[PDB]
Amino acid sequence: WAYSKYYTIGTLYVSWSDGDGITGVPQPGVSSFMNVTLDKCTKYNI
Amino acid sequence: RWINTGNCPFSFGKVNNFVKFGSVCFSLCAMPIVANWAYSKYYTITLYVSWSDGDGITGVPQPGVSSFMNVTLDKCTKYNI
Repeated sequence: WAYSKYYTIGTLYVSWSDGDGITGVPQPGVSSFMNVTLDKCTKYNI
Repeated sequence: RWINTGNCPFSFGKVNNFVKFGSVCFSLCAMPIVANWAYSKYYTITLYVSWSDGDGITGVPQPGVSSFMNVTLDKCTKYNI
């Protein structure tokens, strides 16, 4: 409230293993996307 | 011949020395309690808190609109200004 009071209305707990096979994706059966732009300075996740 | 700070980012008691938080709540960080036999055996018998940093609540050593100024000049003070 008003950056003046805080109330922990609950808690979410996460457990995680390191490794792969789970990744974030910006959107939800084969073949990778590869949107690549040349010449423009570009943030990448290659 | 019979309150360790543990992992908390502050020590109990000392919290009365004008430390500030954004919020804090208590339940029964790890603030273990121990009883000791002649410093020779130790048995725990635990406090927990949650906090958010910031300001709005302050620990004070002793206790509605005004403010005082306990000031002491020309001598080596421990100030908290």
